[PDB]
Amino acid sequence: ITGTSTVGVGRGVLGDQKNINTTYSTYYYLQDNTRGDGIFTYDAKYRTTLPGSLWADADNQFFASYDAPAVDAHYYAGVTYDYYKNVHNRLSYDGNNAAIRSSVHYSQGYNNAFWNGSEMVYGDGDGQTFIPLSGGIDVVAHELTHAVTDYTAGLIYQNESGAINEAISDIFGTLVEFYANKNPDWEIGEDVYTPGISGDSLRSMSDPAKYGDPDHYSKRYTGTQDNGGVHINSGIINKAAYLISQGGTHYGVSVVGIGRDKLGKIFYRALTQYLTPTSNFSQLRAAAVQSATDLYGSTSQEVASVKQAFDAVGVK
Ligand SMILES: O=C(O)CC(=O)N[C@@H](CS)Cc1ccccc1
Ligand SMILES: [Ca+2]
Ligand SMILES: [Ca+2]
Ligand SMILES: [Ca+2]
Ligand SMILES: [Ca+2]
Ligand SMILES: [Zn+2]
Repeated sequence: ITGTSTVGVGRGVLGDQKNINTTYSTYYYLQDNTRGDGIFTYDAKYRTTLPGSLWADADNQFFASYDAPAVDAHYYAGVTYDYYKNVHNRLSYDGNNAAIRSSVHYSQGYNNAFWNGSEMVYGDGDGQTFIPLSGGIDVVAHELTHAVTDYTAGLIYQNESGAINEAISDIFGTLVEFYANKNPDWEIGEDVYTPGISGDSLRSMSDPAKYGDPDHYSKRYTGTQDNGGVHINSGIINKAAYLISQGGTHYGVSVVGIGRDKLGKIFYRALTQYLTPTSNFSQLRAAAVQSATDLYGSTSQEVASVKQAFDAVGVK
């Protein structure tokens, strides 16, 4: 779309009012020219054919219920682009300002969201298990981070490396939730999961076990479903990351917390410089240790909390 950059206003999935970056050319489109090669949001119109139509609105006001999910996918991808740029000096997912695209209203009552190797896709949920998935900033950033991983370490989506891939996405979506200061926590998908039940979430980083996920390597899932438990075993790494940041005693192993920022800096560095497609949990530990050493010194407290955290979850 070639046209004039402007700013529209809308209401998100959660009923919150926000300004969004649009483009004007007869209609107002969901195309933000202010970030890299642009952020583009599409209408999949309850179908599965992608991407669908670039989103067009006649008056630059996005207050209809059908508008909600596009408003949030659009604004949240903006915030995520900004977090990567500002905090890690990464320009978009490929580091070269690749255009970011998302499709909303994908299929009918689709209870998921995913990065497909080329764009982000969000279901509207069935209204009970989930509300439209783009209404959660941790979900949006989890997605975008899979793009980041794809262009860097390239972690294969199965077994150990796949759980690492899932963990990285969970870690960075929570760091983005904190960055935006959007009621942050160490829970995943809380904003959009089971609209009728308060207080739950899909996964927990603080206590993976609360939902049945392992919090220790000895409790790892060895099976076959979920690509070998990519969404299951990610709980062992999530808990490790939560401890480095926040600290605590887990299974009798004490970890002093080094905080969020440092957590993000060590993870980012591990991801972009030391992890490979086939990296396992033990290699992630070596990666994290080496990053923290690069950054803070071998004898640092930082290096100390990273070894403790992994020893707490039985990795190493
Ligand atoms: O695929 C799954 O089992 C759920 C899942 O984690 N899906 C991911 C896509 S890998 C999207 C998501 C993330 C956070 C919260 C909700 C939805
Ligand atoms: Ca309108
Ligand atoms: Ca939250
Ligand atoms: Ca959260
Ligand atoms: Ca809920
Ligand atoms: Zn994922």
